Amino acid sequence: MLVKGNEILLKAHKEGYGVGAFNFVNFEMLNAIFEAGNEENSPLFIQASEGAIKYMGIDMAVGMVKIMCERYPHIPVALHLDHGTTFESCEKAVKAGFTSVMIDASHHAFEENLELTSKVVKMAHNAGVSVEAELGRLVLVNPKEAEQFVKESQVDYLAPAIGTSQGAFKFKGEPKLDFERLQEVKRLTNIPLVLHGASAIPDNVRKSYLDAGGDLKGSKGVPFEFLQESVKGGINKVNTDTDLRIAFIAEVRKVANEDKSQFDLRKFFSPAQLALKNVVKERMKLLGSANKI
Amino acid sequence: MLVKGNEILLKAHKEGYGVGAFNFVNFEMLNAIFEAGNEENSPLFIQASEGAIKYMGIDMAVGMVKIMCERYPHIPVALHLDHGTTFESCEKAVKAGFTSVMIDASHHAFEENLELTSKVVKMAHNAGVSVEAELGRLVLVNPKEAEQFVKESQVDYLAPAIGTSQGAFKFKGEPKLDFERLQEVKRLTNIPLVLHGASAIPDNVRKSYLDAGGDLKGSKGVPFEFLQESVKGGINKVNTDTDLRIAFIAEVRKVANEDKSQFDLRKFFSPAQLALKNVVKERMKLLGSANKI
Ligand SMILES: O=C(COP(=O)(O)O)[C@@H](O)[C@H](O)[C@H](O)COP(=O)(O)O
Ligand SMILES: O=C(COP(=O)(O)O)[C@@H](O)[C@H](O)[C@H](O)COP(=O)(O)O
Ligand code: NA
Ligand code: NA
Ligand SMILES: [Zn+2]
Ligand SMILES: [Zn+2]
Ligand SMILES: [Zn+2]
Ligand SMILES: [Zn+2]
Repeated sequence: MLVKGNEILLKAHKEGYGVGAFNFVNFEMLNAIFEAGNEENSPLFIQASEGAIKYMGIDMAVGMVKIMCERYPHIPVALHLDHGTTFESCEKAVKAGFTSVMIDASHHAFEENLELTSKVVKMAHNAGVSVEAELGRLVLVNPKEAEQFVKESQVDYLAPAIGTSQGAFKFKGEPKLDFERLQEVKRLTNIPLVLHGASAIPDNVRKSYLDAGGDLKGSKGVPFEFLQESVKGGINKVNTDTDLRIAFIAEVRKVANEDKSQFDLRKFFSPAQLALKNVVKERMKLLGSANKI
Repeated sequence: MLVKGNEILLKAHKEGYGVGAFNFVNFEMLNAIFEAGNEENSPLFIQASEGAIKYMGIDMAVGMVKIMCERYPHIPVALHLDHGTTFESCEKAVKAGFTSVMIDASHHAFEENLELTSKVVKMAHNAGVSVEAELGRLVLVNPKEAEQFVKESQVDYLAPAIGTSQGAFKFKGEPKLDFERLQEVKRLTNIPLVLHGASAIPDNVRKSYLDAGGDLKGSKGVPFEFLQESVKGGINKVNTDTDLRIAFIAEVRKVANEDKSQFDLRKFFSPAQLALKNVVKERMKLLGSANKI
């Protein structure tokens, strides 16, 4: 069922596994994510960015997820506002029915980040909603700051900057993350931690995309082994979007290329859903949330 | 708000205009249709085929429409099962919350078509749901059969075969419809009538599809002038799907062609929604449902 984000992530925290947090922008993405969770017996974090909310309308974002939760009532599901940029945005999400909200104030100095995060936490906790915040920038997280930040804000989960970035072009050269910083943050905070920019761009997905005429010039994601290492270090929420988009659009491009007469939307989007679903299923197995319901 | 189909079509029948009945398979199609109705101040028939229902799930088909109706509460909307093939399918749609259902038994002889239609009508009317049926095959409709069929079945609206067919390839030669049969059916039945296979393939939609590399070899739709003549002859519900698909997919193909690095779904589907919306807006103006709220 639809539950507070902490319900899912406190379990992952105590049992030492990662829960993928999968972005969606429409029905096809959401359906494929849910079918993956059903097939792998995995809890689900479903997340929508501010741009996704603008595209769908917040009423449709929440409404579609509630329909899907009722279709699969045995699956723990949290609905999460990804990268909220203002208090008002987080408050709108709480009022619409999100069960987790993130406030990204990491571009501010410690004191202002803490102040704004604490304001969001007070509002969200009063409504029974869990909160994510972010600390560090690509300087990276100061683990002693993270300790005090969590103690004072009462935030439920923290995204500490350890070297990732969003999108398909994460590393100019070889992938590298600061796992020692991660472990120190985990030791001092003892809460669930969040990894942003965690797409892997797997080889099969990249190939599917390029074969269909797409270009991913110099793309590089987080290797599978780094994702496993981050879970071993205490990451419990693993934000994943780019991998889903590439796998989905590769199949759309393929249909467009191979039948110029095809205009049935379902003939484009059924194979796209399948490819997205498979990415999610594999990721749930990799992160350790499979068979955890 | 969401209303019985007959509420919308009795008005169209009395006032002599046509209401487009627009198919959808996902959120993007549905959103564009509703924005068109909002912008043209037009009532909406929103329809889902059995295949569309399988693709979305009936819970999502109804649920998304209910969200959209709440977003635009001033627009009269009927939610219609298009081309139900069995009593049980129509019954499932009634139970899920559809406000209009169609049973297509036109491939049976008169007596069996009438029997099955009557069974659907009894079930749907008991639940406050309107019913569409079909008579004739591309032998065309016998107006005297239509008279008896409507009287005995109590069906709310009838689709009489006058020469259309579904899809992009409607006429091997010149477009021809039997407007005399139409007028006789209307005179004898005095109920709202339905035109199936009513896409026009407008020149600008065809051009966009071809400019993006698509193939529509041999395609031919119902001319705008024939749609207007049909309305003058008593057509009140105008089933439209192909035009929407072509306009939408033309823009998807265009985005794929012009940026091989693009994999944000919203960048494909925002222009696709706009093109679909514009087809619907123009069609609402052509059929006379604009400014009828
Ligand atoms: O960390 C993220 C995903 O990382 P990724 O790019 O998949 O490695 C998400 O939380 C992003 O913030 C989200 O994908 C941004 O979405 P939009 O703002 O483009 O909708
Ligand atoms: O008459 C119709 C549309 O006509 P069109 O092809 O747009 O001229 C609809 O009622 C069709 O029955 C519907 O488009 C079929 O949809 P699917 O069965 O392919 O979903
Ligand atoms: Na987030
Ligand atoms: Na119909
Ligand atoms: Zn950030
Ligand atoms: Zn971030
Ligand atoms: Zn038919
Ligand atoms: Zn038909």
